[PDB]
Amino acid sequence: YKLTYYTPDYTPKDTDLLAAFRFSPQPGVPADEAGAAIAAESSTGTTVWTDLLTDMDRYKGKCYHIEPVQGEENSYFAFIAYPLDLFEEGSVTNILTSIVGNVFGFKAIRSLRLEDIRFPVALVKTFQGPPHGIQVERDLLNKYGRPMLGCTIKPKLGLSAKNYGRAVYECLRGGLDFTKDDENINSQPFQRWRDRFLFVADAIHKSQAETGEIKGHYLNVTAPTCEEMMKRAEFAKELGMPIIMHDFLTAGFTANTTLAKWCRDNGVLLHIHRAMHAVIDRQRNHGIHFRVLAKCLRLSGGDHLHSGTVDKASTLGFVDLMREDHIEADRSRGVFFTQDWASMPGVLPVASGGIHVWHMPALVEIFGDDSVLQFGGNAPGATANRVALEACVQARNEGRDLYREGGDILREAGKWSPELAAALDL
Amino acid sequence: YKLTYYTPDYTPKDTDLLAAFRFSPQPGVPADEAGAAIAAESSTGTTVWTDLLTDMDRYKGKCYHIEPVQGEENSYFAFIAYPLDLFEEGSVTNILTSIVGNVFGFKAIRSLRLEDIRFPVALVKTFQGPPHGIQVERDLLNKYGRPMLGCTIKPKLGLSAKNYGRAVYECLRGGLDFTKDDENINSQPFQRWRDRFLFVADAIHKSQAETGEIKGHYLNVTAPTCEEMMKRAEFAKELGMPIIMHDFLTAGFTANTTLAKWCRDNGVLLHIHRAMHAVIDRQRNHGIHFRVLAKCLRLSGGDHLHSGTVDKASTLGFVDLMREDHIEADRSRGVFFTQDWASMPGVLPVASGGIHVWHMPALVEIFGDDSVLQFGGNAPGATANRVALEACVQARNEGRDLYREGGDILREAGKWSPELAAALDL
Amino acid sequence: YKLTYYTPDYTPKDTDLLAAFRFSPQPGVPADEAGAAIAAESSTGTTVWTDLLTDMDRYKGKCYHIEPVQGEENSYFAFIAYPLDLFEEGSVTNILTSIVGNVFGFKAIRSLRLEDIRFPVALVKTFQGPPHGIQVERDLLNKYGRPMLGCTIKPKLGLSAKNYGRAVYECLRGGLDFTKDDENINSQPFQRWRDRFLFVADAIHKSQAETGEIKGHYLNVTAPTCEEMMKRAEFAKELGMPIIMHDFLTAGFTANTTLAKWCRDNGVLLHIHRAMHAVIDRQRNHGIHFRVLAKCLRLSGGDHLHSGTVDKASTLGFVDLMREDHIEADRSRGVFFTQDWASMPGVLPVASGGIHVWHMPALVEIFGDDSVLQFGGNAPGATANRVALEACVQARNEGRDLYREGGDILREAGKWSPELAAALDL
Amino acid sequence: YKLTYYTPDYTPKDTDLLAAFRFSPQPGVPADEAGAAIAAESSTGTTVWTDLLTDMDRYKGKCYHIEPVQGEENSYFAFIAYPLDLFEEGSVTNILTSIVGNVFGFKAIRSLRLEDIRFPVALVKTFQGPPHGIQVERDLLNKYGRPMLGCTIKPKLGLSAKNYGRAVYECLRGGLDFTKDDENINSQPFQRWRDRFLFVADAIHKSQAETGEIKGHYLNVTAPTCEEMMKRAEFAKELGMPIIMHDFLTAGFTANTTLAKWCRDNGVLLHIHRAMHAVIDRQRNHGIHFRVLAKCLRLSGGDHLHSGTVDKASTLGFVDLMREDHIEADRSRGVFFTQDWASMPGVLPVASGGIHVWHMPALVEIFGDDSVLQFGGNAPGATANRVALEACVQARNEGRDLYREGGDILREAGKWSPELAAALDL
Amino acid sequence: KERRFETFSYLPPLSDRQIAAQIEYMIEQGFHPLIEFNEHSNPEEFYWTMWKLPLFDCKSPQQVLDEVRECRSEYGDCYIRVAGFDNIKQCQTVSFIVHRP
Amino acid sequence: KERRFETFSYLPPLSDRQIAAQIEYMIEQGFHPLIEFNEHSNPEEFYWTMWKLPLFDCKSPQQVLDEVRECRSEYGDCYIRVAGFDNIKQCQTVSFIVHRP
Amino acid sequence: LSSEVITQVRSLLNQGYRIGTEHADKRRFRTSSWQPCAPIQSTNERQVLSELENCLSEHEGEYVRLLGIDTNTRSRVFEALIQRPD
Repeated sequence: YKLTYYTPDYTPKDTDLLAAFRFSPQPGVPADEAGAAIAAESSTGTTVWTDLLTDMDRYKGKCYHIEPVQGEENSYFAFIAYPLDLFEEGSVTNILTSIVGNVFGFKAIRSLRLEDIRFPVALVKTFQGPPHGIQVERDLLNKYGRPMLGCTIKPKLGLSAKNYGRAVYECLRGGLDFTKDDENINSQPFQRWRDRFLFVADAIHKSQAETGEIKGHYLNVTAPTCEEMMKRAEFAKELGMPIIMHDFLTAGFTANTTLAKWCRDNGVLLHIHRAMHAVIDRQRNHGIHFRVLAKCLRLSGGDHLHSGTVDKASTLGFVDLMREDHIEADRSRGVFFTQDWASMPGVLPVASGGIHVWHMPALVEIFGDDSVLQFGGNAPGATANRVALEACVQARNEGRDLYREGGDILREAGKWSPELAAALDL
Repeated sequence: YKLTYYTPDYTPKDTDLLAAFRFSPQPGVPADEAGAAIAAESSTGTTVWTDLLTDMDRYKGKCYHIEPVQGEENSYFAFIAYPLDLFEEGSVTNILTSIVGNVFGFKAIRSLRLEDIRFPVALVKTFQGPPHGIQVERDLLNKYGRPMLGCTIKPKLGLSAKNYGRAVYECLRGGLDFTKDDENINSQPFQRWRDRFLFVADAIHKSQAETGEIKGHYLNVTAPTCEEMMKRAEFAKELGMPIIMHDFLTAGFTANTTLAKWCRDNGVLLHIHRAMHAVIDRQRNHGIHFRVLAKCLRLSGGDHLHSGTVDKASTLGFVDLMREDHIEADRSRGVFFTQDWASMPGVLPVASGGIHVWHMPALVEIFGDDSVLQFGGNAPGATANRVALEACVQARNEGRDLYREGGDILREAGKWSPELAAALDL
Repeated sequence: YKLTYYTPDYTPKDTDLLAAFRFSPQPGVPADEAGAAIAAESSTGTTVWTDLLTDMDRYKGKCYHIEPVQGEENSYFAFIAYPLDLFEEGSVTNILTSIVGNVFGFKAIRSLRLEDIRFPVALVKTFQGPPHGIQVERDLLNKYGRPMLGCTIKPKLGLSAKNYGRAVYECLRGGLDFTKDDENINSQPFQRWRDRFLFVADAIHKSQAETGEIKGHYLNVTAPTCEEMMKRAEFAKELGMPIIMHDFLTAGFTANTTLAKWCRDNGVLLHIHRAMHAVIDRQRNHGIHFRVLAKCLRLSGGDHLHSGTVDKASTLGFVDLMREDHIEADRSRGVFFTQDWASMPGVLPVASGGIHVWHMPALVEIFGDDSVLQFGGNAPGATANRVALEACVQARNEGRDLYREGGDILREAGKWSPELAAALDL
Repeated sequence: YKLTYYTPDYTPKDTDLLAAFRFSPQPGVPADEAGAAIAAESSTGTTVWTDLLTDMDRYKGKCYHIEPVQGEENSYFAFIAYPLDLFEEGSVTNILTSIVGNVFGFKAIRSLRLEDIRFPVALVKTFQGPPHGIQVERDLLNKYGRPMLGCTIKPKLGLSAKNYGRAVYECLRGGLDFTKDDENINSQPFQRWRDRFLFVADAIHKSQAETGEIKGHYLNVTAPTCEEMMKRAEFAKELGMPIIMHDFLTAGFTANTTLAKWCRDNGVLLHIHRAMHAVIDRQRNHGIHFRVLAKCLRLSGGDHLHSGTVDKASTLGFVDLMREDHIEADRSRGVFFTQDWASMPGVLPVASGGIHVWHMPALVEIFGDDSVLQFGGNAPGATANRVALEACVQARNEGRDLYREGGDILREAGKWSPELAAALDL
Repeated sequence: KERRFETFSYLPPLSDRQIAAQIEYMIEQGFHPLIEFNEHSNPEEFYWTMWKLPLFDCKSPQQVLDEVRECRSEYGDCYIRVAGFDNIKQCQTVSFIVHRP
Repeated sequence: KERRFETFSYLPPLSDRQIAAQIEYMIEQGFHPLIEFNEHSNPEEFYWTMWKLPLFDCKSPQQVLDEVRECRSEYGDCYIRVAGFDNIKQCQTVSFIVHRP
Repeated sequence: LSSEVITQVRSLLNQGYRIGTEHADKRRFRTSSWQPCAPIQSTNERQVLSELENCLSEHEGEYVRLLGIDTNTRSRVFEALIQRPD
């Protein structure tokens, strides 16, 4: 098995797929054998008469490198290369199905977690990517030089479409760029989506007109079926709605790719929610680390993604991963393999979970203008948050260290900002 | 929190939805507050001015009872109640979105573990469910008073479309009921799906001519996008294929339900692979349990379901759940909740994994006639598999206890059958 | 110019597209400047305000070597590299448009002569390629171990569709694998296509019945309009036709690539004709080389391609390119570069132009079984042709030298074969 | 050969298609016998039993005039007749396949060209022709009395779709009626088509509202495949875009002809780009001269067409062939035949390549008010170039000789125009 | 009335010092000034009219400042925007206002 | 009546020596033999019934002949065919007839 | 060993790259099929050269390809086809 699926002297070709697997093998199995097995399940499973009709070699998965984990015991990293022939072109689903379809179900490993994939350039070009990307997103929105502002309507359930739209209006008009559906809401009896849509669209139109600023609300189109999701997306289009939302991980990667195609062709900005993700990623010792899901998402296509409320190094790592077109390998931020996204646009990172507008200078320093900030809702509050955003943007923009002066900028801003003076009081 | 969401005395409405949570809170947090929080993050999250424009009271996650886990420390079972209005009708995606969207990322829990839901008969009644059901499938296929036989094609990849179909034909003429795609094979460059389907279809036809028993192969249709799935499914149907195969976790639950509708309208049996399910179930402290996935899928619809090779208790519980119309709560076999499905048709379980025909009599003992046994393969081996199956069924019928007599049974069966005798030599 | 485009020490990346340009600078034009200039023409041409809103860096074409031609004067092979990012994915029309769209008209160069291009792997993976490929072709057509036969109906014009079938029928029954339309013959007022379709199809069907071998004709679909070309296409489908034919130089590449997509979707072999080519290729000091077109074609997608009756060395070069997965650089056989195709299936060579079967043992030697042979028309003649082919196949597999021993083989075949005896007697 | 394909005394029928050829034969072959052959392989190729079931003599390509080329040795001009029945109604591709498909490969000619065809009025009719032509295009644009004026958008590649719409805005507000894509731009990954189209569309709407005169940009719809190519045409129509681009050599004829019908059906002007045009007609000894291409285009259809930069006498020849509806046979202009065009509406020629605004008096006295004068870049330069245009138009109209007074008029214009003064300064 | 501008328009009207410091840091990262003007500011309106060239050969913010004097002085009832363009990243990173009627 | 077959069908029925030669050539090019059959011969009917194994550990043609003899002893009224597969090129490379009823 | 190969392997070793070799017959070489060779675990030029020459001699009349490997990155930095059957 090691003799068949451990080739320590092999080095991957640029057209291979490299998968980093963190594993704590079951007692009695040496670590090398365990990495040969891992390589085996996903790239062969396993004799049979049919075996020799084909050239086995071409279609094997090699674990070309095994190391232990620094400062952990019973722990190693496997780095395994994959021939490009193994997967259908442009299909995230198939990739996942081959790599992690059954290796997870194996017995010898006590716990396994997929760490990162290095999708070969060639394989990246088979996925259209984010429907618009950051740059096209900025151009369509015509907003520049500051991280975006997003808020969620509360409570998550009970509001009338007319009242819900009320809330959305107050949130936008107070000076938030963006509003969002809650991931849960698709057609609940209390709110059916089409009346939701017509209300909230008219609210964004009126906030547009009054502001003179392009406004955006994330309309969910996660739907029980493909055809349903097509209708909601269509009906978002027809109302001039500049953005929608989907819950990829629940609904599907194939549906998400579908949405990617539709929106790309229809020029529609896409936001992606990140429901369920903790079911897979929460545990550092098993499952899949979220950076994989991020890279798979951007291969599938999406212009936004929840990046969490914030390990900060691994944040920066995979956030870069899903912005910068080229990343170098580095283990302090977690990055396992150098990846080239072939000029492909990156995705906007979205910060949520009580962004605590007194922490907003922290986030602005962390992430840069290429990032979206989400509050987790009255017009003064949204004004205050926007003021602060702008005030901190100016301060870094004249050269000020945001970190150390964030409070000083807030007080300055609140001097000339009543609403922000009151929000600071809070 | 507890003052509003913990209701230890509340009794749940038939029209509520109940979720089972095993969980370990972080040190310091009391269990009650932990369950209260669990419930909150699933329902309402957290005040705003819009809160009290609804009857706030109406739309809770009501954590209404708790216990510690016997023989474990800091691990407690929570049951939470959910009004029916929380959810859209017919949307598997939505139910999973709210149950587990974000609660798994809630910090104060050490670990969280979704184990069961009891879908109210009303909420059941809106899903289409399996396209045909067990009985209607058996009526279609004519296969009676026994489980069905499946062999997966090996090696998983490499084989030419022509060879792949050659192997199909071998396996089918030897007497297997079915043959399946590897979940991975969708369009790999060395096999274009269309040529594969043509090969397979012509092979089944000619085997069915030979044999005079309904033959079909589980053709995978998982595709990068919805349109590609619909095309492949159209094609499949144009050849008279009786069944297809789909990978609902990887592809998703929306795309799955689409396919289940289309099949219901197109007469086409549906097979479900559970690839990746390990990523969600394997660990015993975190994740969503395979039984829940089974609920959610049979609500969605599918005629087969992998269920493992075979804790035997859990296996026997959730296969009965997915088979029978009414089951009763049994903590020993894992069935927390008493569920009724209002006569909605069942699904056939599937067991695979190199299933060691020596152990098959155990498998018939465990599972009963309405099941499918898949094997991970030449014509003689399939004939040996079939004769052993038929002998075993005959023996069970007669009265010989399968557990104590299986070896002997295989003795007598092999004495007159050479292919079985050779297989048993192995 | 030369200060920038000419980057002698520049190492090509795996992600660049490489082109070989034989060119004759006007007298007084230095070679180096000529190569810079050719690199600019096809990369950027030439400052205006907008020039510095872009990083010119990333998007220059780079001439990294010049050489003088051995045994020729004032002529120099140029090699230029391009970044991948200049190219829309999956557009051969864009390939051509950028390489050759303006360079040819450049006034500093007495003659410009494209020779060779290298496609990087990633840009490969963006095209579909041939609808089925060699092996899937052979699998659908169920013939093996031999190259195929083709005859062209004559006279090209005036045969009534009934007559024209009648000729088709005699050709096929005498033992040709294929008949073919002629590039010109599309719906002439004397031959409307519909009726031609109907009669030829029925003639294949009845020949297949009589002979019991899979017969096919090459049905032209080149049409004035995309939609015409379609309707022709489907109606060839409805008759079960296994293969069609398209002239793509005259029609272009975008229509051809559509047609390859259609056919890949519908299971239909796509023969290629290769008319208007000597307008480009025949001349040796100016134009585009047939290997390039053949690359480009097959990237578009096509099952058959003419390569010439047969410089035999250039023939071997491009043939070995358009069939094998990997080929190595050979200036003796005209392959400038080293190419890889990542298991993308190759395309079958076709030879026409009075094959004159007494030279056929030469052709089998040259090309091998993976090839097709066009005859430039009665049932005995076709029989004789086929008998010779089979005899030579047999002899070659017997280890007897084809070259030396052709005449002896052909005698021994004729002794027992009156219809080959007569054919040789001509 | 001669005795059947040489008819010196044959006066062509009105309905005949005539194709003039320039050829240099091999040593040994007399000119007449080369002429009989050239005739031959284009129509009949070469005997077979299917021969006497046909009227050969009817569909024979008859060579009825051979002359030597004056002042040249080993060169001669051939005229060959080809019955109208010889090509498919309204199919450009098929005529080029027939006339020029393999005749370039006939070994007995050292070099050949197609120099002209006479498209007979009856064969003229069938082709849909330009979507709009000159007079309707002028109508649709409301412009008369002067030729239109364009700039090319530079740099050819590297912009962001927002920047490319900026540039376009500045060129249109400059005083150019029109702007254009670069032919090397359809979907480049850094800047996608849908962003481009939206941007440029916005930019024109802004220009029109700013000036109140028809403003527009030649947008590029050339695609990998027909289907996306319709989709581009549709999207462009959706934005009120006046006119688009095509590359009729890289995507071929049936593509442009599709677009010609589609445009005529859609009221959206068409441009034709000539990428690769130097590949065919460039040399003085071989290929096809460019007016054939132009004429074929006029048949197929396009509003616009590049004519280069500017020999002269032939220039005017084919310019006239593509504007007037009867041009007398004129050798010295390279008009070999008289072309009754049936009232077929003419094409607006497009002159480009750094049009050197100083030289417009000669340009447009060459090309006339019915011409489009496209420039290879800020607002002032374009305004100056409109100045100069209007000055020269007035000066001719009131009676002034441009060829001699171009400097005088230009200066006089520049006296009141500081922008044309700054332009003559450079 | 409440019409607002996309970046910084929640802060006080940019004083000469503030604009100068914006430009200064813009140039610290290689951004060269742009100036465009419009009589309106509509959120749908991406494009404005260009100020007779972009100042690609910037060395001090003061030149752009006196440029904006003059843009005022000829279009003093029209809106004035400044921008910068990342030709490396191919991203526009600044767009904000300096003049209102 | 006139029924033909794919490869070599227009040659005289192969002699054992000729079949050996062809098998020999297969061996030296490494294409292990596959023997397959069907009581009828239909061109549409792509597949045939394989003769209980493909002989990968083939060293001599005489084993493949002896296999063929066993098949005709059991199915002498059935067409018999031998195939060669190139596991490296992933292509069927041989297919011709050895027996007819 | 040829001089040009010698000068390549010197350049590779100077930089600190490791050396590896892969072998394949004419049919696998057609299909980009390569197999691992005996590992060259030595940084000294002389010992490397000797083991390469021994590996060439091992696989007479088969395609041999020489490569440059960066241990730290574990990625390939050079491709070179050193030997051919003829």
